[PDB]
Parts: sequence; C-alpha cells; structure tokens
Amino acid sequence: ARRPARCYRYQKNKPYPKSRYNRAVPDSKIRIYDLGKKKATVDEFPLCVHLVSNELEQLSSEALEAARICANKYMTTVSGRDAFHLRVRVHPFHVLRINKMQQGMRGAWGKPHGLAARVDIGQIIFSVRTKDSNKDVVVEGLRRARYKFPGQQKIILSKKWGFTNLDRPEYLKKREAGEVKDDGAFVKFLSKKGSLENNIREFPEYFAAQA
Amino acid sequence: AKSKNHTAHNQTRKAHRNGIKKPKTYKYPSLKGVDPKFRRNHKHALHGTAKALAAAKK
Amino acid sequence: GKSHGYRSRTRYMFQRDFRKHGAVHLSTYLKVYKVGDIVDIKANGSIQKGMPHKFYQGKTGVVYNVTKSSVGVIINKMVGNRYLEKRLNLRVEHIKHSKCRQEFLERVKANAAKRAEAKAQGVAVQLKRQPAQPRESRIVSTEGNVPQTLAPVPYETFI
Amino acid sequence: RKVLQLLRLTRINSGTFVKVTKATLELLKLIEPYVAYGYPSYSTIRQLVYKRGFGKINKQRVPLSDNAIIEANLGKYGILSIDDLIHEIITVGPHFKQANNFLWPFKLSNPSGGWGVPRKFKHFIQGGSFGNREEFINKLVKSMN
Amino acid sequence: AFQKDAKSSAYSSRFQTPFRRRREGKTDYYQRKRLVTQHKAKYNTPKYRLVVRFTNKDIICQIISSTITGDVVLAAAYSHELPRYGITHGLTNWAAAYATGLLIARRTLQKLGLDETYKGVEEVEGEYELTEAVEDGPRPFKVFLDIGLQRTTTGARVFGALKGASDGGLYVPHSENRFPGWDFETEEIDPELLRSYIFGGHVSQYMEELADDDEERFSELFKGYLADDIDADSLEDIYTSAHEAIRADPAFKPTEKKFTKEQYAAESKKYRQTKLSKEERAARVAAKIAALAGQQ
Amino acid sequence: QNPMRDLKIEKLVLNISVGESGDRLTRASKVLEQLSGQTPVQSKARYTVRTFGIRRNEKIAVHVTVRGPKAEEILERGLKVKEYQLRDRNFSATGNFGFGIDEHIDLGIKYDPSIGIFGMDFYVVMNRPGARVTRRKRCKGTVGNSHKTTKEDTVSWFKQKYDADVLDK
RNA sequence: GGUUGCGGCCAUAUCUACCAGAAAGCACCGUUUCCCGUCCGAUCAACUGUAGUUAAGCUGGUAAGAGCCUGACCGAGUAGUGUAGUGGGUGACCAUACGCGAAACUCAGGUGCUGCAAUCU
RNA sequence: GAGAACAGAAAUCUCCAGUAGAACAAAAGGGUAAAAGCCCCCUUGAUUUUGAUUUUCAGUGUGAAUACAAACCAUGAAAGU
RNA sequence: AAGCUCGUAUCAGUUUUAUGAGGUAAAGCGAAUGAUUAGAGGUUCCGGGGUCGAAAUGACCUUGACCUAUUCUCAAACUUUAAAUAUGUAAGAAGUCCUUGUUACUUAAUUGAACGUGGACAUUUGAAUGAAGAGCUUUUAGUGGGCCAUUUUUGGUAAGC
Ligand SMILES: [Mg+2]
Ligand SMILES: [Mg+2]
Ligand SMILES: [Mg+2]
Ligand SMILES: [Mg+2]
Ligand SMILES: [Mg+2]
Ligand SMILES: [Mg+2]
Ligand SMILES: [Mg+2]
Ligand SMILES: [Mg+2]
Ligand SMILES: [Mg+2]
Ligand SMILES: [Mg+2]
Ligand SMILES: [Mg+2]
Ligand SMILES: [Mg+2]
Ligand SMILES: [Mg+2]
Ligand SMILES: [Mg+2]
Ligand SMILES: [Mg+2]
Ligand SMILES: [Mg+2]
Ligand SMILES: [Mg+2]
Ligand SMILES: [Mg+2]
Ligand SMILES: [Mg+2]
Ligand SMILES: [Mg+2]
Ligand SMILES: [Mg+2]
Ligand SMILES: [Mg+2]
Ligand SMILES: [Mg+2]
Ligand SMILES: [Mg+2]
Ligand SMILES: [Mg+2]
Ligand SMILES: [Mg+2]
Ligand SMILES: [Mg+2]
Ligand SMILES: [Mg+2]
Ligand SMILES: [Mg+2]
Ligand SMILES: [Mg+2]
Ligand SMILES: [Mg+2]
Ligand SMILES: [Mg+2]
Ligand SMILES: [Mg+2]
Ligand SMILES: [Mg+2]
Ligand SMILES: [Mg+2]
Ligand SMILES: [Mg+2]
Ligand SMILES: [Mg+2]
Ligand SMILES: [Mg+2]
Ligand SMILES: [Mg+2]
Ligand SMILES: [Mg+2]
Ligand SMILES: [Mg+2]
Ligand SMILES: [Mg+2]
Ligand SMILES: [Mg+2]
Ligand SMILES: [Mg+2]
Ligand SMILES: [Mg+2]
Ligand SMILES: [Mg+2]
Ligand SMILES: [Mg+2]
Ligand SMILES: [Mg+2]
Ligand SMILES: [Mg+2]
Ligand SMILES: [Mg+2]
Ligand SMILES: [Mg+2]
Repeated sequence: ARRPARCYRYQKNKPYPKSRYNRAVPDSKIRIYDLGKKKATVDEFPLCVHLVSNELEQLSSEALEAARICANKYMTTVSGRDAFHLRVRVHPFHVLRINKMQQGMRGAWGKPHGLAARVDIGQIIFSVRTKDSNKDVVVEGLRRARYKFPGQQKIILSKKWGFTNLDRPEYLKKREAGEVKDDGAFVKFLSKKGSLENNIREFPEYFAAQA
Repeated sequence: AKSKNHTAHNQTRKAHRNGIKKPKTYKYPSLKGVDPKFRRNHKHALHGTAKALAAAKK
Repeated sequence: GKSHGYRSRTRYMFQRDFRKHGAVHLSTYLKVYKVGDIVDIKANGSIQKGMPHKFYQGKTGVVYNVTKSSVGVIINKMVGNRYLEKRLNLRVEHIKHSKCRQEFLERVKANAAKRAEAKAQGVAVQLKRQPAQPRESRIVSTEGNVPQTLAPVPYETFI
Repeated sequence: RKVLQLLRLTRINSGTFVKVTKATLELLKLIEPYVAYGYPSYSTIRQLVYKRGFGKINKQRVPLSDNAIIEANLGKYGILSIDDLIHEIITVGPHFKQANNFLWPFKLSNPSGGWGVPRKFKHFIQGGSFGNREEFINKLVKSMN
Repeated sequence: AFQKDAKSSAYSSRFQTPFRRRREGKTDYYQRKRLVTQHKAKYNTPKYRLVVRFTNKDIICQIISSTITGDVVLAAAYSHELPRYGITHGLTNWAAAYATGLLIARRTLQKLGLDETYKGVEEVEGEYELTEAVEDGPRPFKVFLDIGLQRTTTGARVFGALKGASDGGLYVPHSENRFPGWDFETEEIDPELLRSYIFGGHVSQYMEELADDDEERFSELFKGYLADDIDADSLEDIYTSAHEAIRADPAFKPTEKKFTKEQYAAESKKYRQTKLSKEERAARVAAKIAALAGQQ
Repeated sequence: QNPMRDLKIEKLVLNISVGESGDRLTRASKVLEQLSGQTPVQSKARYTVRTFGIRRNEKIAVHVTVRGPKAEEILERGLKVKEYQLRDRNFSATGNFGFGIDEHIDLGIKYDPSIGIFGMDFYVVMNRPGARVTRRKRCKGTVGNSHKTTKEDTVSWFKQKYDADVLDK
C-alpha cells in the first residue's frame, strides 16, 4: 500500500509538518540517527566522511531507515561496532499525503501517507567519524547505502576534524594550545570574551603558553 | 456545468485603453464634511471682510 | 466560505514593532496639524478607535479638516480606470507629518537664496536639478600602487 | 514598451541619439533585449544626418537638403546649418534636447553585410546582437545606413 | 540574587524597558496624556498645569506647559519662600499648602498683566468658589491641577494648594468634596472647618490641647514655637498677615547665590569618579592573567 | 556595617486554616479577634477539592496581621509554647519565620466549651528600616543586597534576643 | 559639575555582583489631636522638621560580566532576485549575459543624550 | 522557589523572583501592565436630532464602523472620558 | 458615433531624485512559540524501584523527569532580522517672502485659525524622456461559455486534468 517512491521524489509542495493543524500522522520509519560509538571523544575519531546529496529531492523515512541499517551493518561487521560514529544528518519532517479510495475528484484533500526529508544540492545526509586507519571501510559503507536512495549522492572526504567545524590543523592548533576541552562526545572552546573569573575555572590548562 | 470562476485577465488592458485618469485637481475644493462649528464662523468672517471692500470702494 | 471583514489579512500590518509595545509617547500628541498639510498614514494597532482601513496603510494624503482628536485626510484611490476622492477620519495616532516635501521646501528656500545671492553679484545661476552625469577623465598613478595580478581559482571542497 | 516609445523607437531598425545620464541610463537598461547601441563616432553621426536626417516641422517629417530649413527651426538656439546640428549632437551641447528632438528618428535599413551573428536576440557579449556594443556600433550603423 | 532566579540572555534580550520616567516611578503617563494633549483645533495653544508636589517637607508649585523638547515652567513657587512673608514654621502643613498656592497665583497673574483685574477672594471665609470672568475683559488665566501621584483623599493637602491658587485669582476648575469639612453623608461642606484649616486652625488646636495635657511631647515637636515664642492663638494672625504680605509683593526674589556656577562645578568634580580608557582596561585584564593565571 | 540596619519585625500574621464555613469558622475567627484585638479577616477557597469538602469561595479560614509591640507580645507568648526551640527550617531564605501550635489556650486565654480548641499558624516577617521603598506608592524600589533580611541574619538575631534555640542541622 | 520638581527621545537608560559619594537636595526617619483609609497609621491621611541615618533609595564607578547600541571591501558581491536566449540536462535541476542585493557569522568601538525652572562648597 | 499546627500531589498564611509565559463571553489573529487584566465606588452616553465619512460597492442598498455639529446626562479634584 | 470648449498646452502602462509603506524570497532556531538526534555536567525532606536498615526530614546505587553549558535537524497557518520585483506622495505662479484687515470660531490675551487687501521676485520658474495636442459631454452596439505560453502557484500519483 506504500506507493512507489517514484510518486514523491520531487518537492512539489510547501512543507507540511506534523502540527496542531495536521495531528494524525504516522510515526517515522527512521528513529535512531546516532549509531556506533557515539559516546566517543572528539580526539578519538579525527577522520570525517560525508554522504552528500546532489539533487533537490525528497528522501523517505523508509529509505533513510534502510540506508541507515545497510551502512551501519556493513560498518560494524567489517570493522567493529565501536570503530565508527554514524550520524544521520537529515530528519524526515515533511508529511506526504494520499488521496485513498462513490466520490471522484471532488473534495480531494489527502491524508497523511508517510514521511520524507526535503534535501538540497550539497546537503549532507550521512556523516561518519573514525580513525584514518579505516577510511575505506567507512567509505565502502556509505557506498552501499547509496543504493538505498533515489537520485545521485556523492561521498566526500572531509577537511574537518570529525564532527567539529575546524580543519585538522586549526583544531590541533587550538588543542595543543590550551583552548579545547572535552564534553559529552563533542567539545568546548575557550573564548576571549566574557567573565575572566569563570573563564579560568573552565580551561585551567590554558593560561600559560609553552609545553 | 462548471465554468471559469474568476480572473483579472485582460482587466488592466481594459483600464488602460481610456486610461487611468489622473485625479483632476481644483483650486478651491469643497468644504464637504469640514467641522460645522468652524464653517459657521468662517461664514460670518467672509461676510465681514467682503463688507470691508465694498466699504473700501466708497 | 470566504472571509472579508474589515481588518482581514492585517495580522502583521497592524502589529506593533519589536520591543515597541505599550503607551504611545506624548510627542505624537503634541504635534500640530493644519488644513493643507501632507501626512503619511500608518495604523497603530493599540489605538482601535479612529483607525485607517488597511487599504490606506502606507498611503500619503492631504489634511482637509481638523477636529478635536483627529484630522480628515483626503486620499485619491483608484477604482476601475479612474480615481475617486476619499475622505478619511483619522485619529492623530495613525498619521504623521510627511517628509516627502522637505527636500523641496528646503530646496525652495535654498533656491531663493542663491537666486538673490547670485543676481546681486551679476547673475549666472543654473538652479534646476540635474541627473548623475557620467564621469570625467582622470589620471591614476601607480606610485605605491603597482597593479596586483589575480587569476581565477581552482575548484575545492572544504566541508 | 513604454520606454521604446519615449525613446521614439516604434519600429524595427529605426534609431535615435540619447544623451547619457543616470536618468536615461536606466531607460537603456530596461530595453537591452530589444536594441543595439554604442558610442557613435563623428563619421557616422555626420553620415547619419547627411543621408537620413529629417527635421520635425509642424510635424511633417521634412528632409534637411538645405540649411535654411535648419536655421528656420533651430536658429533660436544658435545652430544655423547642418554641420552646426551635428556639432550640437556630438559635443552634447547646451541645447541637445532641442537639437535632437528636431531630428526625426533615423529610418535605417537592414545591415548590408548582415548581422555577424547566427542569433540576434542574445547580448553582444554572448555572440548575439543586443546591448551596449560600444564602439562596434559604428560598423553596424554604417552597414545599415 | 538567587541562582534559580537570575536572568537568561533570552529573557534580557527580549525585554522591553518602560519609559525611564516610569522606571523611576515618577510619572504617570496615562494621566499625563490626558492632562497635556490639546484640542487639535486649538492648535498651538498651550495647556498649562498647576503641578503640586510634596517633598519631605518642602512644597513645590510650578505652572507648567508642554513642548516636545520638554516642558516649560511659566512660574514656580516653593513653600521654602514663605519665611519671606512671615511664615517660619510648618512649611508642609495644609496652610503652608494654601499659602504657597496663593503665592503661585499672585506671582504668575502678576507677570501676566491680570494682576489688577482678577484679585480673587481677599476676604477668605473659605466659602466654595472658583474665579468668575470679568464682563467685557480678559478671560481669567486657566490652569489644571496636576496632583501627580498623590491619592485623592478628602482632606489631602494637595487640594490646599488648589484652594489658594484659586483663591489667588486663577481659574483652576474644581469641585468641593476633597476639602477638609466635606461631610461624607450629606452633599454639603461646612466652611467654618475649611476656613479653619486655611489658617492652620487644626495645628493650633493641637497646640492648645497638647499644652495642658502633656508638655513632654509639646516640647519635642513644637520646639520651634517655644523657641521663637509663639503660643497658639497667634497662628491665624501669622498666616492672615502672610496672605496679605504675598499679595503685596509676590514678584520672586532669587537667592543671592555666592560662589559661581563655575565654582559649584569645580568642587563637585572633586567627587566625581571618572570612566576609564579601554587601553587601561586591557591592562587590568593582562594584569589579571598575570596573577590569577601565572600560578600566584 | 550597622547603624540602623537594625532588624525590626515587619509583621506577625496569625492564621487559622479551618477548612469549612459556618460556626466552627466564626469561632476560629472570634479567637483571632480577642487575641489581636483587631477584627480579623476571612479567606474564601481558591477552588474546589471535595475530598477536603470545600467549595470555591466558601470562607474556609481566618487570619490577622499584627504589627508593633502587640506583635512582640503574641510572638513571645507563643514562642514560650514552643519552649523557645524552632528548627533550622522554619526560617525562609528571605529571612522570615513561623511556627504552629495546636490549642490556642497554651497562651493565656481560658477554655470555654462554646468556642472550642483551635490550632494556629504563627508567621513572623522580618525587615529593617528603609523598607518603605519596596512598599510605598512613588519611586517604588528594591532594598539593596546588603540590607536584605537573610536566614543567617535572622537566625542569629533570633538566637540572641529571646535566647531561644534553633536545633537540627 | 551635583541635586530637585516637570519633561523629550524611551536599554549607550535594562540586568547581575561589588565599591565610592563632599555640600545642598532627596530620602529613610518621629508622632496620631485633627481631615482621611485600613484586618494591620505597612500602604493611604494628617502633624512635627523637632528626636535620628547615609543603612537602603538615589547618583556614580568597577566587570577579557549577561543584554542592548553603533560600525566594518568580517562573512558576501555569497543566499535570494528583475530582465534574456531555438543556453546545458531524460529529468531533478544547473551554468552564462545586463542589473538589484540580504540575514547569520566574525572583528572592532561604545554603555544615556538632552529641555525648562529652582537650588548647592 | 523558599517558608508555617492538624494539611497529604491539591485547603489557608508570608516573603522572593516574575515582559505577561495570565486574563479580557466566544473562533482565530491583533491589542493591552500605576491597563484593556483583578478588587471596590458612583452610574445609564445601550439616550435625543438629523447630516458627512470608511469597508463591501454600481462608488446602489443592507450590515458594521469612524470623526464632527446640536441636546440632555454620567463620572472624576481635574484634564478628560 | 456625434461632437463641444480650448490650445502650448496640459499630458504619461517610463526614468531619475527626495520621502514613505510592506513581512514574501532568503535567513534564523547555542533568539521567542512549536517540532527534533545525541550525549555531558548539575539538583531533591519531594516519581518509582533496589542494598544497608528499628527508623530517619538517613547513607549508597538506580531510572525518571526537571536545571546548566553544549550538540544534529525543521515550519503554509513560527520568528528577531530581512531583500529583488511590485507600491503611496512630492519635484512651485493654485509658488515663496513682507505689511496687516474680517469673525459670532478659538486664545489668559487682537492670541490663533480660516479667508483676504496692499507689496517684492519671471522662463534653468526649479529633475529626465516623450507628447500626430489636451480637456469635456451625450447617446448607443456587440460581449458577459473563453482557451494557450514563460514565470509565480493550489488540489491531485498523475493528466492534452
Ligand atoms: Mg517549483
Ligand atoms: Mg501540489
Ligand atoms: Mg479517487
Ligand atoms: Mg460519480
Ligand atoms: Mg470538502
Ligand atoms: Mg475535509
Ligand atoms: Mg531551508
Ligand atoms: Mg543513489
Ligand atoms: Mg555552529
Ligand atoms: Mg451550470
Ligand atoms: Mg471546463
Ligand atoms: Mg463565467
Ligand atoms: Mg479564508
Ligand atoms: Mg467601541
Ligand atoms: Mg530621443
Ligand atoms: Mg558592404
Ligand atoms: Mg549579400
Ligand atoms: Mg562583401
Ligand atoms: Mg540558427
Ligand atoms: Mg544601405
Ligand atoms: Mg531561570
Ligand atoms: Mg547563553
Ligand atoms: Mg511595558
Ligand atoms: Mg489617575
Ligand atoms: Mg547608618
Ligand atoms: Mg473540613
Ligand atoms: Mg527617589
Ligand atoms: Mg547630608
Ligand atoms: Mg508611620
Ligand atoms: Mg503620607
Ligand atoms: Mg553606602
Ligand atoms: Mg557585554
Ligand atoms: Mg533572478
Ligand atoms: Mg529555458
Ligand atoms: Mg546557486
Ligand atoms: Mg483574543
Ligand atoms: Mg497609569
Ligand atoms: Mg441597543
Ligand atoms: Mg437597491
Ligand atoms: Mg454602507
Ligand atoms: Mg502574509
Ligand atoms: Mg515566513
Ligand atoms: Mg523559507
Ligand atoms: Mg535571520
Ligand atoms: Mg525554536
Ligand atoms: Mg513608480
Ligand atoms: Mg518634446
Ligand atoms: Mg501637436
Ligand atoms: Mg454601451
Ligand atoms: Mg453594455
Ligand atoms: Mg449587458
């Protein structure tokens, strides 16, 4: 009863969220977006590889969920479940309608059918962090997930240090200085702005210079 | 038996044949709806100054 | 069915400006209007009484009547292929003196000056406005400023 | 459409002069798809007027052919010969409005060489024919005059 | 403050501050709006107010008009001027209120020309009466009471002000039911009472009664009255004489001054902390990551 | 530093929560009257609870605010009933404090079987001079930090004059 | 320059934490016969200016402070957009031509100005 | 939030924070803080006359509304409303 | 269709300059409302379990919510900001300045307000471009099924819908 994905590939509609105006919309088929060793510290996994869209289209909750499994299944069984951090960068917030069927074309407003993510050119879909000594496994995993999606996506080796917004050197520079400090699975950076007093609290290991 | 419901198609073609007539403007417009207390007085004021030109032609 | 009441579609129009709610400052009330003045029209949502219809929002007209709490503004609205005169009864909160006239009024006084000012010397004036002219010639030096050569740049990803 | 009219271009291949200021620049901007233009040299202004130069006189589009026609109508502004007329145009003198309105829109033929392009209705810059082509306007006009 | 109190940047960012003069709790804009604004067809005609404020024991009376650059004092009188007219004590009582307002009406009325015509009530039996307009002649000077934030209790002394500004000559529109001597349960004023207050009859009777029942207190407060020898009875004659003094010459003498503006300026900057330079401030921080960082 | 950041009592508010209208309430009322000499004030229920048996606006409880000397008496008086021992709670961090007693008779006042026995909430609220700022009409303001009643300040205050105890931790 | 009464613009004025304030002013502050309001003279009313105090208010200064304000070829001529083509592409969409052109970001600089009247070492 | 006998998740008392996160018959959207909300006091302007005006428009009607004139009143110390 | 009153005149599906209005596109979400992935650190006399317990307003784990600083993602009926294209008014003789008359309106007031008398300054008189002129009046036909293309765009899987 799922219509072929062909029927909702394109963005022909303004976004139709779940809302007080909508209300009875089916649960999203994808529901975990963070797999693998997601507790992992930022220094642990420096290499970042992305799965990136090349089309303005729509991806189903279903195709994200399938793709998710595929990439994650490959990744762990080849290189272990704590070798990587998989992140789905895309949430399926757009409801699709269906005119299920006495009447005819009269009064044809549809009912919620399923969910989709609306996605740009260059929009990042999957993101992965690991150790460089794993690129190919990770890459191969994103390659296998590709087959689960409509339209062309292309995998891209990042310049950034894991899920961070800093290039590897600039991150190294901020770190082997004092400016960086660990947090959940991300990180916090000393600012030159704000109270001096409780800027020294946090980041004690700064406020020197040398070694 | 359904039909076209509504359209502006061709309406500004029509408005522009004879033109969108600019508003036309007069010196001495009407006092239509101007404060009646003012007007009542303004009336006697004018009576007065008129008198004083008939007077200045004695 | 459809809905077309007086203040329809006006949700954001009559809204109040970020962090500018509440009393209206007294200067609004201290300003003075005279028949013949030009005013711009814009509704204060907090003043429901004597309020312009949404059509007249952002419209500029001439004052024709001065009353205890209000002014009468005539606006020419175009309906069909023609204008009709419209007279609005606006409260002073929904009106302000227009500047659409200052660059003229200030230019008139100015004109009168350099007119008499010049004349007294021995004429040669030119006081019509003129459009941006094109640029005249000019020589640009290189001293401390040899031209930097740029090329286009290769394609790259950073992401 | 209104701008082509205000510039007096109401038929294909006709042409007129335009003194350049911001207040006309923007008119030119608005009609780039339908016109070609550029900076005329003395030679081509001279030959436009000598050959297809007509005054407007009680309307009535009148050929220049003799200087008394010019002086009767523009003598008021100085300007009492055909080469005066030209001098007023090319220097964009103090009476360019009167001088230039006096000239009827020039009525040109199709270029004799041809257009140099497979398709007219792209900009000069894209191997097409419209827009400001600057000094290359002269070769066109001459081939059309 | 408390921690689980304390403000988020979001709260602060969206906060719309009231008019300054409300934050100060000094101006009621709702009242001001309706006091100040004028008939739009009376054009540039100012709308004067009789502002009456009480400090901890100075009375302030100004006649004020409005301007979008700010207000405009026409005239001012303070009850601290009353020693000039023979009133040294109790400069905040109901009759110091009356006197000052009388001073303010006489002063302005004077500097306006209406000094002679429109004398007000000279007799003063505290009868209820506002000042009528001279047949063929200028309308009286009209002024509206700005109570400010005062509560309107019947007996409030802000209306004492009102009484002698009206008894002074001014047309200050007013009803009678907040004057001392208005009987709650009959729409009627006893003026024997209201007269009594105008002349300070309540303060004196307090003095007479305190005399023979408790001179412990009578000496504590009323110290000045003993010290300058004034037992009660005289009080009415004091203010009666004051009244007359004021009409004789309300024309406002300023203080002799001593020391210049420039002078007051100088000695006041001796006590004024000066803002720092941003270069300086950068070397308090640099100084701070010397000590608080560089390990002692 | 202290000149007159002396620690007066703002007010004592005695409160009887008699969760019901009718006689038993007008009696609790009568207690608070003769206890304060002031004619006491009544409270209506905020909403309806039904397993407390009350209805919205029922008149459910009486109380009374008492200020100056008269307040110190009743305080001190009930303070005896509490054997001059409170607890480290009872003292709000804004610096006020209260206690309860059952049976009003343990503070003068005879018994009388026609008025019965009533429990009572004592609540002392402390402040200093210059508090008028917060409460007055014009130029309403807020008492500066080092002028605010706090728990410490009030406990030490309480522990000194009265010479009572605090207990617990 | 301070302060006050009345203001204009209504955060460069607000918020958090500290410290400093001469003189006058303001203030806190004392009282309850009178007018007046309260459950309560706390608010409100009156009376004293006497008995007391800068503690608070108030004003000002401090802070790699939170907020706000201003600027900048900081980002960005980026996003978006008016106009053109028998331009590319199965398409989704995309490039080019003549123009208009943001927001976030980032960094720097600020933190009430001012009218009328009175008063003051 | 922190406090007070019975008293509990919820009864009534107090202080602190509090830009409105409430409330204003009702749909929703606008608006509003010494108010437009809550408590109290006095009321009938929800009245009288007959015109002009804005929306819908044909620039007809109806509905609704706006600002004045001419009465008579209400409230307030008052400007006012 | 008939004209009629006028004629450099006044006119404009245009630009420029000056001064307004607007909440779409973009953008935003470590900004409000509303959604949404992940951890990290806090907080309970107070949501439930569990160990020690005679209990505790006890201690220790525990999982919940709440809080703090962070993190991935979104909005036709969200939003601080905020375009481009469109859009109101203005660019003078019906103008500007001087003197000082009229009234029953209005001012404390010969104050103002409104309408005026008398006086002073002309085509660079107040931006551009154009104008086979402009203004005006009467009367009457047909029509009142529409369809298509680019762009914006709703419903619909879609349609030569
Ligand atoms: Mg589209
Ligand atoms: Mg659709
Ligand atoms: Mg069907
Ligand atoms: Mg059928
Ligand atoms: Mg239906
Ligand atoms: Mg339906
Ligand atoms: Mg988007
Ligand atoms: Mg694919
Ligand atoms: Mg970021
Ligand atoms: Mg049909
Ligand atoms: Mg059909
Ligand atoms: Mg039809
Ligand atoms: Mg609708
Ligand atoms: Mg109404
Ligand atoms: Mg031309
Ligand atoms: Mg040839
Ligand atoms: Mg050939
Ligand atoms: Mg050849
Ligand atoms: Mg071809
Ligand atoms: Mg040829
Ligand atoms: Mg908080
Ligand atoms: Mg923050
Ligand atoms: Mg406010
Ligand atoms: Mg009031
Ligand atoms: Mg002290
Ligand atoms: Mg019960
Ligand atoms: Mg103060
Ligand atoms: Mg002192
Ligand atoms: Mg007292
Ligand atoms: Mg008082
Ligand atoms: Mg101090
Ligand atoms: Mg800061
Ligand atoms: Mg575009
Ligand atoms: Mg195309
Ligand atoms: Mg692009
Ligand atoms: Mg509502
Ligand atoms: Mg108010
Ligand atoms: Mg009715
Ligand atoms: Mg009809
Ligand atoms: Mg109608
Ligand atoms: Mg809209
Ligand atoms: Mg939007
Ligand atoms: Mg959008
Ligand atoms: Mg944004
Ligand atoms: Mg949000
Ligand atoms: Mg336009
Ligand atoms: Mg011409
Ligand atoms: Mg002609
Ligand atoms: Mg017909
Ligand atoms: Mg017909
Ligand atoms: Mg018909």
